[PDB]
Amino acid sequence: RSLIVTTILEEPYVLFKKSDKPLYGNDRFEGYCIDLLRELSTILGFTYEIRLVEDGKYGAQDDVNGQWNGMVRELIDHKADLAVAPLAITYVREKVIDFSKPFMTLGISILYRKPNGTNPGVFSFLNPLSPDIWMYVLLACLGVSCVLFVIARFSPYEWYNPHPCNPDSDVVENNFTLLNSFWFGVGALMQQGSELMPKALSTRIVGGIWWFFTLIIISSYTANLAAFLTVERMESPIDSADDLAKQTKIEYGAVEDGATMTFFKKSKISTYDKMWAFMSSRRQSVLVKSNEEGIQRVLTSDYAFLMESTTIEFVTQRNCNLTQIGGLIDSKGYGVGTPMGSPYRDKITIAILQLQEEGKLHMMKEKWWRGNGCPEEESKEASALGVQNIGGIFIVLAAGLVLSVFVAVGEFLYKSKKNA
Amino acid sequence: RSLIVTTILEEPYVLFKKSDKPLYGNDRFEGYCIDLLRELSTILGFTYEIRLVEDGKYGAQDDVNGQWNGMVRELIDHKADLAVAPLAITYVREKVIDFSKPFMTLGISILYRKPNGTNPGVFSFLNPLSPDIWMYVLLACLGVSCVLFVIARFSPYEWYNPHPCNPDSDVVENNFTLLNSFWFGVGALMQQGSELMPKALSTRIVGGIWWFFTLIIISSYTANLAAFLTVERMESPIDSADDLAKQTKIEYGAVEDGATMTFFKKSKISTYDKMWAFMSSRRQSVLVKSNEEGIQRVLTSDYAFLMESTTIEFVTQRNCNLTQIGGLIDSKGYGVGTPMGSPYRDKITIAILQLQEEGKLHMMKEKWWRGNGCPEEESKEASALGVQNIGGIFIVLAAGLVLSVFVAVGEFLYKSKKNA
Amino acid sequence: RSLIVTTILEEPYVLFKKSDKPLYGNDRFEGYCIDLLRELSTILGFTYEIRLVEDGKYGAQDDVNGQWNGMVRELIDHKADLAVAPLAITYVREKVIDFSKPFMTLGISILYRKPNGTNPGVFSFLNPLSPDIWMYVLLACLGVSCVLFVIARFSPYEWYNPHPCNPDSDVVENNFTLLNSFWFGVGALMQQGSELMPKALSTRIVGGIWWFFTLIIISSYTANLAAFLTVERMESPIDSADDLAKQTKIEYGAVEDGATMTFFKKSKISTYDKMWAFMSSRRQSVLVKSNEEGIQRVLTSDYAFLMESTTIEFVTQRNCNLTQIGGLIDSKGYGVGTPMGSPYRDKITIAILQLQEEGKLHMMKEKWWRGNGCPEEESKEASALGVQNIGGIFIVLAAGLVLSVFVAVGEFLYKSKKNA
Amino acid sequence: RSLIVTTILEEPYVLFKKSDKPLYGNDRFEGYCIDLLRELSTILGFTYEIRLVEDGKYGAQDDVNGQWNGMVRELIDHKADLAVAPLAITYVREKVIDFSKPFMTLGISILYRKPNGTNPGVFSFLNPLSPDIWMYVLLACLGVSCVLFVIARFSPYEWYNPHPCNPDSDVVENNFTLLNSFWFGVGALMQQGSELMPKALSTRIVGGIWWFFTLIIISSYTANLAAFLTVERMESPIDSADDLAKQTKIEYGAVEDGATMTFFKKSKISTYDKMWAFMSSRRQSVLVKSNEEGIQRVLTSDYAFLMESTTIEFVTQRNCNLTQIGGLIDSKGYGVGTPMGSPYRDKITIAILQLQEEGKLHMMKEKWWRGNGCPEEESKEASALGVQNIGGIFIVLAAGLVLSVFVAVGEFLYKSKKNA
Ligand SMILES: CCCCCCCC/C=C/CCCCCCCC(=O)O[C@@H](COC(=O)CCCCCCCCCCCCCCC)COP(=O)([O-])OCC[N+](C)(C)C
Ligand SMILES: CCCCCCCC/C=C/CCCCCCCC(=O)O[C@@H](COC(=O)CCCCCCCCCCCCCCC)COP(=O)([O-])OCC[N+](C)(C)C
Ligand SMILES: CCCCCCCC/C=C/CCCCCCCC(=O)O[C@@H](COC(=O)CCCCCCCCCCCCCCC)COP(=O)([O-])OCC[N+](C)(C)C
Ligand SMILES: CCCCCCCC/C=C\CCCCCCCC(=O)O[C@@H](COC(=O)CCCCCCCCCCCCCCC)COP(=O)([O-])OCC[N+](C)(C)C
Ligand SMILES: CCCCCCCC/C=C\CCCCCCCC(=O)O[C@@H](COC(=O)CCCCCCCCCCCCCCC)COP(=O)([O-])OCC[N+](C)(C)C
Ligand SMILES: O=C1N=c2cc([N+](=O)[O-])c([N+](=O)[O-])cc2=NC1=O
Ligand SMILES: O=C1N=c2cc([N+](=O)[O-])c([N+](=O)[O-])cc2=NC1=O
Ligand SMILES: O=S1(=O)NCN(C2CC2)c2ccc(F)cc21
Ligand SMILES: O=S1(=O)NCN(C2CC2)c2ccc(F)cc21
Ligand SMILES: O=S1(=O)NCN(C2CC2)c2ccc(F)cc21
Ligand SMILES: O=S1(=O)NCN(C2CC2)c2ccc(F)cc21
Ligand SMILES: [Cl-]
Ligand code: NA
Ligand code: NA
Ligand code: NA
Ligand code: NA
Ligand code: NA
Ligand code: NA
Ligand code: NA
Repeated sequence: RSLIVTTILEEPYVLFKKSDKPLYGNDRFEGYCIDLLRELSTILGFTYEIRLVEDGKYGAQDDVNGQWNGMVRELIDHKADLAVAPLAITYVREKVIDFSKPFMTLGISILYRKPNGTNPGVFSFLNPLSPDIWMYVLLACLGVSCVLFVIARFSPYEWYNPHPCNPDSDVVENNFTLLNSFWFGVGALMQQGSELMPKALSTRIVGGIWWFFTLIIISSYTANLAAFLTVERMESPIDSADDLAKQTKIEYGAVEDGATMTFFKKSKISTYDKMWAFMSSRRQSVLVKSNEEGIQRVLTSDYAFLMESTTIEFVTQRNCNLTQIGGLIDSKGYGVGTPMGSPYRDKITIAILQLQEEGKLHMMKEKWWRGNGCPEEESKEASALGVQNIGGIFIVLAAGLVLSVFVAVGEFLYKSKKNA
Repeated sequence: RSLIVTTILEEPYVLFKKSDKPLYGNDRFEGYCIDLLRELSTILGFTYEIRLVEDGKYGAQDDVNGQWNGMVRELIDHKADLAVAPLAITYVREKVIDFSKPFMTLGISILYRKPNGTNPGVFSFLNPLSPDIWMYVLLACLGVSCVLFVIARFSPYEWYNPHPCNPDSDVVENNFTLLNSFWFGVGALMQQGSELMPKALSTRIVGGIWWFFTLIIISSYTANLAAFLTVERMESPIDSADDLAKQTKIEYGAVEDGATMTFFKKSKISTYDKMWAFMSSRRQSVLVKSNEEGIQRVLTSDYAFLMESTTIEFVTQRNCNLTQIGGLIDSKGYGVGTPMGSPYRDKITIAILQLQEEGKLHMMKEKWWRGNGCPEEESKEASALGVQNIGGIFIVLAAGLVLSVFVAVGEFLYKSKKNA
Repeated sequence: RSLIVTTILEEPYVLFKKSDKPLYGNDRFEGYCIDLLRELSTILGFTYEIRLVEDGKYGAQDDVNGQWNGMVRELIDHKADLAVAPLAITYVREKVIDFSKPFMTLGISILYRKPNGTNPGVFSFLNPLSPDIWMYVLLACLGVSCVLFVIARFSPYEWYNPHPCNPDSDVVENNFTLLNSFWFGVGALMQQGSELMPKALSTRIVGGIWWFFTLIIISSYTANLAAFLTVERMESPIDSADDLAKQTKIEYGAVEDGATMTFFKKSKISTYDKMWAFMSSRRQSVLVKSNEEGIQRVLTSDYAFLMESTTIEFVTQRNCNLTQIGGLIDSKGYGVGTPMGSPYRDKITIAILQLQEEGKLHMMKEKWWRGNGCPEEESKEASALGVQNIGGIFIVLAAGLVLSVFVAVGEFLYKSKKNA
Repeated sequence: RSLIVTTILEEPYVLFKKSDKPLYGNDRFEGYCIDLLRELSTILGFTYEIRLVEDGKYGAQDDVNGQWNGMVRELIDHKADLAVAPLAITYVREKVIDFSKPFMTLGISILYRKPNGTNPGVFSFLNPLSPDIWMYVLLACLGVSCVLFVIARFSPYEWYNPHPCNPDSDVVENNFTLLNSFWFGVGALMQQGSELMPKALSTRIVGGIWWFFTLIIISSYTANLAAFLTVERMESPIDSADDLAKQTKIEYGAVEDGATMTFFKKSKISTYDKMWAFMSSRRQSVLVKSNEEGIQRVLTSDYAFLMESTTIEFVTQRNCNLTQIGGLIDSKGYGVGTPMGSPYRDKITIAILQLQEEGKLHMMKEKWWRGNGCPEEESKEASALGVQNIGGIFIVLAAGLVLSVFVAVGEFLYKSKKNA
């Protein structure tokens, strides 16, 4: 006779086909556990009739009397022959029904939003000093160079002889004009000295204190840039639950009374009870009621959702903003459910192991869990200083070579007006 | 018998549950002393049946009537059978009731605000070299340039032809005068070369060694400042009670008529009687009325709040800018009270010693005192240095320009005196 | 009945105790499978009574006689009652014996030597700026000095009196030639000033902007190198199997006639058949005879050793220069064997699922696979930089001096051609 | 009658007095528990006779029949009245004897050798580059400057006119002698350019490649010095057992079957079972048999001994090379032992609490646990670069100013021989 396969609606598992023809005859279904059910029926002979569970439930000790609702009800009443579905092999179900041997391995892992292209700025060289320090240095270049001008006109020792070769006199000039006083201050600031040095002691205390001011500015730029660039290099993203146990800034998640939330209750691993101390205290904010609303709260907030790995690897392949941070915490499996007795327990256990040696259970997971190929990495590595973080010293370079053409035209016109 | 348990309302010892439907009846509230009273009752038979004390006190002997208040009046009149609460084992209570053997150990310790590092000074650029090094560099410039003035006069090759711009002969002049030798030493130190370069070989060895000296000093300033900025290490001004006995800048704090104030009043230790000489003099300048009023004055005023040490370990893990400085000053203990003739003294004394070696007094304390955790050991991208960090190079700049005006006037008078 | 348990000698599964007096009798040895066989026996009645297999094999079907070897011959002849050992659930064994439901989960993964950072290259000084930046600076020197040659000829104030050493007039000469403008740009870039300083205002804006450009580039080189040297971050050349399918420089490894070599022989995946195209061609060039011989060739030769994933997690925590690259390739499992007609299949299937949810399969694995820990995340005081780190500045120095001889000969010929 | 005080030999507890007079009459004893026994007898009236335990044992379940050897034998047989001794209040003893209430609080803490004055060298500035790099730079200053000399004599474009003021000829000189070629190479190396720049393209490629070599040397000195100085600042010493659980380099200790070794057996704190995994595996090396041999193994090896806090605070005050790293792990206490019944249980419990309010139990611990005042700190803080780590640039400074006097004498003599 044709077997009765009691299954449930899940994705990429048993689904509905997108079509319109109303008379189906168990051809309305599609998914991983329908492609698995064809290949079990192929090598074991049987015909089958896919009849969904009416309760829409997997299986649960009802704990007032224990009527075992769901797909384990259809098996324990012998109303069903198979339960080809994601029917997880757990302890309380193995006593009342006979599973097959696993066709799927999962655990508990963490969803998180994928870290993206950090933009520290095109003008991000300007960060190691405060925005008033860059102003107070520029107001000290305009301040010292005016004090250089006043002192070098007033001190009698700067008024040297511009032609000492001929030992005569009557021509006495400073090299410190107003234009050459800013060029000392700009020149001494940029660590590359100008063509003109102070000659009097009163101007050698201006120049000698503008040189010490300049050392502390350039050294505290280089040492605070070293402090910025080595902290963001020392900063590594979270890649574990041992990481999540420490940062209370990144928020945890689970499902209301699921297999994940049950695991963190009965836990003596001592990382995960601290992860349960987060949940019992901060409940009704960190404890969402479904798998789909847990994805949305990662996608809105800074939320780290604790899902099973078979539906983390499904959502991550369909949403390149999402990632899986770490490894398997638990270790569970999916098995074809059978009632107790059931000569098809061993026949499917042989049949699953035959499809694993041939490699079909990997080709059926790649057929349903790939979806789209992601935009690859966009070179997500870093730490070499490039155009995206030091590339705004090229705008300032280009804006200084355009302004100098505006003055070179302006000097050519003022010289031409001088000829008239 | 349910054995009525008198109990006061304290945190994190006896806290209301406050989650749902407000009707339980002796399941209304939770905490450390209620988890303790469970595993006493689990080993020793009975049920909880807490009967929270009407008068909100622990117990004290008013001398006007010689009567007891709080809980230890409810013990002696046998209208309570236990006192499972933070009831401290004091001498005057031990003569009246009998205590069990302690379930917590504590003393007197000090709250102080956690060190911050937002005011490092205004000469905090001067830190990466010790003040012995900043003086030895200043004595090296005076040392080298006095060697340069001696060598360059004595060396025959520093005396040259001071006009090759017209080939005439019989002219012998040196460039290294006294002012021109200190300007080489200052100029070579500030990484910006002066207009004077040595010529013979001997001043090129004084010149070349002073250049290698200078690279090692500037690179050690830049690389120790780059260590000071990425690794922030804050230091508190006090780390004990004798260090806090000396600081009159930091004012103290304790509850008026508490177990802490009675310790310093009755003390004979030279530190703890000097510490009473402060807070008896000031007296409502440094004496708050409760524990919560004193915690706020650590947060608002400066402060030094002398309180019990289990209440500090509670508050230090909720607030992350409150820290415990020093160790325990007194040594006291919380014991479960019981009436004078009571079998439950010894039976709980055995029971408290049973949960300890099994480890349950520690695991309850890990449950009810731990909190957020304060995980701020990962530094932010250090700081944009402002006028709070470099800061005092704008002070020494203006101090060097005011000094330059006073030399320019002095060179203006020394020339007009030469005209006379 | 003691129920004779056949068992093979493996690590860290079945290890001799070796501490004292050599006479116990089925208490001689310890491990993971013996801790497992305890808590199976603790729940299910019986005592251990291990009866270690004489023929040191697991079981294989020689086709010449169709007989079984190892343990799974000792199961089918009912001369053993359990097989508590790493007996892998294979298809041909499942048709012959019945397995329990898995107590470990594993697959195929890759050993590779942990990345080292002792050969960063010889041009590893060039890393703190990206190769786009090293080209844009070279195009900036060509860009600025071609602007300097245009502006300084056009600016009327760069043309001056080129001998104030004798006051004679009617002489108009510029210092910014073509060779003298690239020497300003190279000189100002290398932080060491050339003998040419601009004079007008327009070349002082080209000069002053190129000085501020240069401070930001040299300070960003020094501060990103100071991040690269204190935070060592090593990268492996391979992190998967398809990245290792491409690298012909890295040769593979697997046991001859193992469960891993049979996977790649029978595969149809485009990567895992390309990976078989390598190691079937080479064949005793990349095929070791055991697991221990293959681990040594990762340590001595380069290597890529494809083996099981629980043996990697054992070896990766003993050696701290062996690492696991990539994830699991196959998916298999270790199941407790039992004979074909056996009640102990289902009773241990319930029992393995009982220790899992209580957490005992994880806590046994934490006991027997963990080791030293490899705690080398704290860096040593970084490195004295040698000819392995800076290194290639002695190459570009000698390449710049050999190029200088070829220009000096070319200037010697261009002068002797001018004599003709 | 006179009570019988059964005590044991311990330090600073019950000892022998250093004298010679043989007829004592319980005046041969001295220590903390003898000064405590005087003050208990003072306020409770009784006279006492100190009679040591003959077994020399504290107390132990003999576990073949349980004869309770030691000081608990003298109490349970009523052969003793008091047990004024460090008789620790533990669970199994409280059932068979009656302790008093504690006169002493301890726990479990860690001995370690105190970190001392680190000598990184007086010449410790020389560390950021390898000792062959400092040689290869000094051989490249002697190598380039000889290539400068050969090219500047051979290139026809360096032979300029040393007096271009007069437009005549016949005097043509280089400024690149052999002496001025080393002064370029030394001058360009020290980031402070000399008075002489190259004039030909063949010498501007030598100078232009010696300037790029120099930038990478000074930047990789400053960035590797920043890497040295920020790693030893990021390196903090161990101050916990959470620290000791990670470093497998620092070796643990305990006593053979003591109260400390028993605590790490029965431990679920999950830091300390890893600390027991160190002990069971590495036994007979990390597990010494007495408290005195554990002190010696800290004092010889890098060993971290787990002792009680009352004898860590005794040894640390007598040996300034030893320290206590962390806090109390366990929490125990010392009580006066009494048999069951015993009207002196409550009388001493009142008497101990009276001596605690007056503060005598702190004055009796300071009398016996101080010993010597330690040499204070010798300023054990750090991280400001001082004379002990950069002070060898002052020897090289002083050795260059002495060598230059030797050349200044040598130039004065060669000039004097030139006059002849
Ligand atoms: C890259 C640079 C390295 C190499 C170059 C080194 C250059 C050599 C010169 C170095 C001079 C440095 C002064 C040494 C003072 C040491 C004492 C001290 O630490 O504290 C005192 C500093 O009080 C002051 O006066 C600081 C003044 C700084 C500049 C003074 C000379 C100006 C430079 C002249 C230019 C020509 C000099 C050349 C020769 C004449 C007291 O201040 P404080 O407030 O108590 O600070 C601590 C408290 N706080 C932080 C919490 C606020
Ligand atoms: C403080 C300094 C910053 C500011 C100053 C910057 C100065 C501006 C000049 C910058 C020139 C730098 C060249 C950059 C090349 C980029 C490509 C690359 O990264 O790899 C290539 C480098 O191969 C080479 O050839 C490197 C040669 C370096 C010096 C070349 C010019 C000489 C200096 C001219 C002096 C006058 C110049 C002035 C204008 C003429 C290939 O090598 P690789 O082996 O594949 O390396 C990776 C592999 N490995 C590490 C694992 C081994
Ligand atoms: C930013 C700077 C880079 C660029 C500048 C490069 C500078 C030039 C190259 C310099 C090479 C230096 C050689 C040292 C090699 C190490 C050997 C050694 O340690 O022996 C001795 C050190 O010996 C010295 O102290 C040497 C002092 C430096 C020489 C100064 C010359 C300046 C001019 C040069 C002009 C060029 C000459 C051309 C002339 C025409 C002993 O020291 P120690 O045993 O280690 O001390 C014990 C403590 N410790 C072990 C704990 C650490
Ligand atoms: C004549 C020139 C020789 C001088 C040499 C100098 C060498 C060493 C000199 C000083 C070092 C010794 C300092 C010891 C500590 C004293 C504390 C102190 O004064 O700090 C005070 C200021 O700090 C200063 O003002 C420092 C003086 C700077 C002017 C010197 C310029 C000389 C430049 C030489 C050029 C070379 C010329 C070359 C020659 C050819 C701090 O005061 P405050 O209370 O914290 O203020 C807070 C203000 N607030 C409220 C706004 C926040
Ligand atoms: C694979 C790499 C190629 C090399 C081949 C490998 C092997 C070599 C094989 C053969 C040797 C080839 C060398 C050329 C011929 C030798 C003689 C000579 O130079 O001729 C003449 C032209 O002089 C010049 O070429 C330079 C002067 C003009 C400037 C040109 C742009 C400068 C950029 C270049 C550097 C960019 C770096 C900086 C960029 C920021 C010499 O005349 P001059 O006296 O020098 O100039 C006259 C001005 N003066 C009269 C006022 C004084
Ligand atoms: O056996 C089960 N299988 C499940 C399978 C899935 N699944 O996603 O395939 C889910 N779930 O949707 O979270 C819950 C399950 N609960 C179960 O009890
Ligand atoms: O009750 C005890 N008291 C002890 C006191 C001490 N003590 O040092 O005073 C020691 N000990 O010497 O390690 C061991 C002890 N063991 C005990 O069981
Ligand atoms: O629930 S099971 O059928 N038996 C228990 N386990 C594990 C021991 C890890 C596993 C591990 C992976 C599976 F696919 C199934 C199971
Ligand atoms: O009030 S007690 O029961 N007896 C006196 N003492 C101390 C001697 C320190 C201590 C010390 C710690 C406690 F927990 C209890 C007490
Ligand atoms: O050999 S099995 O018992 N059945 C087949 N499989 C897999 C489907 C992957 C797995 C996967 C993990 C196991 F632990 C066991 C098995
Ligand atoms: O062995 S006891 O008499 N009772 C148990 N405890 C502690 C709860 C920490 C303590 C703590 C400190 C003591 F001094 C005595 C004891
Ligand atoms: Cl008691
Ligand atoms: Na079953
Ligand atoms: Na310069
Ligand atoms: Na750094
Ligand atoms: Na009493
Ligand atoms: Na079978
Ligand atoms: Na730096
Ligand atoms: Na007792």
